[PDB]
Amino acid sequence: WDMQNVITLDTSFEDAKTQVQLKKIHSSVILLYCSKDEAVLILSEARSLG
Amino acid sequence: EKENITDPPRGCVGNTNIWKTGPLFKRVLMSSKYADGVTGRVEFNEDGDR
Ligand SMILES: *[C@@H]1O[C@H](CO)[C@@H](O)[C@H](O)[C@H]1NC(C)=O
Ligand SMILES: *[C@@H]1O[C@H](CO)[C@@H](O)[C@H](O)[C@H]1NC(C)=O
Repeated sequence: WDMQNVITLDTSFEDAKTQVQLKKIHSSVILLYCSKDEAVLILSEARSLG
Repeated sequence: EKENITDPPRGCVGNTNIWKTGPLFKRVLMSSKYADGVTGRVEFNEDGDR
């Protein structure tokens, strides 16, 4: 399995280092493990960042 | 000192909407660095310990 390294979110998004962690993402399948509203926030930031 | 202060409402009477800035105030508690103290220099680590 071509597993990219684990992106870890420690707290709510600073949009300074977490944005870099989103820029480190270049794979195909994104495996997300959070709550529902945090998933809404992460998907909104991913749509905002393309 | 930070902006957009939210308060946990009266959740015991008809309120099931969660307090969304829980992890935000938790991140405020994480970056709480100190040097004064009678017991010593108290400061939270990455797991919130001395
Ligand atoms: C608080 O609300 C304001 C707009 O009223 C906006 O900046 C943001 O959605 C919230 N938090 C911050 C970062 O100030
Ligand atoms: C703990 O040790 C440090 C270094 O000696 C000292 O600065 C601090 O005052 C101590 N805390 C206590 C128990 O007062």
